[PDB]
Amino acid sequence: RQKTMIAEARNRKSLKNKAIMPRSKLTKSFGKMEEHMSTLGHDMSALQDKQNRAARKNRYVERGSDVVFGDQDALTASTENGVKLRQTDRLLDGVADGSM
Amino acid sequence: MGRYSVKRYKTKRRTRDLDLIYNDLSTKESVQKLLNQPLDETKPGLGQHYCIHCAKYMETAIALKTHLKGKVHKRRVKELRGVPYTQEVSDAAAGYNLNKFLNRVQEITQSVGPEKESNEALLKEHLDSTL
Amino acid sequence: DVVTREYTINLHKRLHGVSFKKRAPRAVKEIKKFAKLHMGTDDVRLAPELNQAIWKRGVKGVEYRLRLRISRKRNEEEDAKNPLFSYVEPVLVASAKGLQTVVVEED
Amino acid sequence: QKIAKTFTVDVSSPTENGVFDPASYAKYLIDHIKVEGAVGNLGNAVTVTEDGTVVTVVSTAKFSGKYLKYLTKKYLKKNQLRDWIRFVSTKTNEYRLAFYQVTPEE
Amino acid sequence: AAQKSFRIKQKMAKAKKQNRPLPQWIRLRTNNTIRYNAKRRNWRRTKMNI
Amino acid sequence: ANLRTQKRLAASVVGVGKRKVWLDPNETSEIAQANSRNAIRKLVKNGTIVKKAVTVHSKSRT
RNA sequence: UUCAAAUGAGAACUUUGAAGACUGAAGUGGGGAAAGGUUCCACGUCAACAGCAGUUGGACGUGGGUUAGUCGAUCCUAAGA
RNA sequence: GUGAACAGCCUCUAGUUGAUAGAAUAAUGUAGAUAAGGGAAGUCGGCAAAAUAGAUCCGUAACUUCGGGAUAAGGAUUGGC
Ligand SMILES: [Mg+2]
Ligand SMILES: [Mg+2]
Ligand SMILES: [Mg+2]
Ligand SMILES: [Mg+2]
Ligand SMILES: [Mg+2]
Ligand SMILES: [Mg+2]
Ligand SMILES: [Mg+2]
Ligand SMILES: [Mg+2]
Ligand SMILES: [Mg+2]
Ligand SMILES: [Mg+2]
Ligand SMILES: [Zn+2]
Repeated sequence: RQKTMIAEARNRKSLKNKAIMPRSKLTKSFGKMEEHMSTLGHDMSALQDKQNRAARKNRYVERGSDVVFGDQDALTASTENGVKLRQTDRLLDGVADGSM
Repeated sequence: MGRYSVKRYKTKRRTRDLDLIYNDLSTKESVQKLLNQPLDETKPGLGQHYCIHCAKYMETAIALKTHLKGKVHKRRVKELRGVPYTQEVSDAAAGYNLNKFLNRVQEITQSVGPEKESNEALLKEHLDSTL
Repeated sequence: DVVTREYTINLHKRLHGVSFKKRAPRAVKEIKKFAKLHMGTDDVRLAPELNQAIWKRGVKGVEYRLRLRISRKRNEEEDAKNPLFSYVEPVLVASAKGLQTVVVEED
Repeated sequence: QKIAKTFTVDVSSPTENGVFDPASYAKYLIDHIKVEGAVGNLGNAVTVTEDGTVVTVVSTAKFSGKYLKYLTKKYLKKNQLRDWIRFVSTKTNEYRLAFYQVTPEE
Repeated sequence: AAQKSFRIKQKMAKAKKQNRPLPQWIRLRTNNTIRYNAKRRNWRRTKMNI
Repeated sequence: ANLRTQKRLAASVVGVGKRKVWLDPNETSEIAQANSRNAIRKLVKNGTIVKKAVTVHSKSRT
């Protein structure tokens, strides 16, 4: 187990070329947390309670915007040169219709 | 194989061997003969100032003194302490002439050893006095 | 057929005599060829952690033997030309010596 | 000179979640705090106590919060909690153990 | 140069305003024989020579 | 997608080089929406963009 | 130089992440003088050009951007005109 | 950092990873090395390579415009603790 941990640490670490990312800035997943705690042999009841509370707090409720524009797109003609509403188009301002 | 080892240990650039130097140091007469050499023009320092252990001539007495005050000479002296590794050592290591090798080692321990040590001490004090 | 096995690959005899700037890329290509030989799949995908294991000691410092976990799985996309593909993962062990081909039970 | 300095550590969140042992942590600190270059030399110098939520270290001989954090991180690595639990400071000489940011699985 | 004279900057401004392709409505005119801008200039093709 | 501008803006806002800026590879659309330094600051605050630590040059052997 | 994902009809060459390397402060870094004149930046975008490729570009199309009593010119004189 | 040192070599900050690619390893080349014994017998010609090289100590001729020649020549040493 000690030799295996040495090999895993060697494959993980690359300290000569760059630094390791900070854990205080990174975030990880509850599935990995649960499986690591299960490997360590702890009790996951409290952690599962916290995760269930977080999942029940994180709910998605539809609104009028989701009902009306959920699958729609555009609603405005895209310009040929990618210009704004009041931006002059040197090439195309003198031709009103798209056929011409 | 490499250039350094080739140009140092080429056959034509060979040096005197440890067993021969040990045999030279063993007897007082040989030490006296190597200390009192005829003046040879083909040797540095007219054949004088000759370190027997390193088998090396020096051009000057100060050169000999600086050589004695050096780690190379100390390394040679440390090498010349024990058995000089003749063919009998390898033969007995293989399992051949074991009694002959044991008798040789016993003779070295009893007779050759202390006399060679005393000759080395006399040579050391003579070099210290003359230098 | 979905399957998963563990192998030891001898990269030493596959990289014997290779120019130093090509050793790790040739190790990548040889591992792909190894997976194609053992699974019959033209589509072989290497894990980035496996790429790290290959490149750990620079461009010319590939290990003599590597312990690999090869999984033949199903290609779910319709636009893909092949129904199956191989996915190669590193098996970080104490040593890659004295190990035989084994089958991993998928749960 | 030798003014007593007190450092407090709050292990309440990992202890309540049940992946931490305050008594084991206090015993590790007792065994591994060095004085004048040697372990087990805490004679009337460093006192470590715990009550299930707070671990208190009162020292009069060359102890710092950086050293306490170093020893706590060594203990966390030994118990394989280095990737999940970190040592944070709330105010001067008062610290806590906090879990890293975890998103719910959903 | 960054520190330039007003005469140089004015000539640069005129060149910038001249740098354009044809308007599309020119091509639609009756008996139009102009099909491209034959005097177009780019900064890496023909130097203005002050 | 093309996040070259967002990487440059993140480097300028954080105050380090482009070599020290980490963009979350999962929030690609969220980064592509950020066309302003204010939006880049929001991304840095919520953790989509992270500043890496410096590569160590230890002096222990010295 | 390599791996994965994204984009895309199409990826050896685009983007992000993961790796291996290099310039090694007399730099492949950060600014300027002469010169160039918009090449700067954003959006759109691939017919021609980038002696392979290209979804990329100092390319093509449409625009945005250079704020001074104290920084310069402007003033002084030099060899000279 | 090593080192007398803006030398060479390695690293931090910053910046690049650009130059058509893939597969094999015949001859002949371009660039770089090694070689038993002999040691210029080669060639118009020691062309080219090899040998020497830092620092410390001993010591250093003819000649001379007395300032030099001179690092002349010729010898010994170098690590770690
Ligand atoms: Mg070969
Ligand atoms: Mg170099
Ligand atoms: Mg380097
Ligand atoms: Mg082309
Ligand atoms: Mg640009
Ligand atoms: Mg343009
Ligand atoms: Mg030879
Ligand atoms: Mg001849
Ligand atoms: Mg001849
Ligand atoms: Mg001379
Ligand atoms: Zn000697």
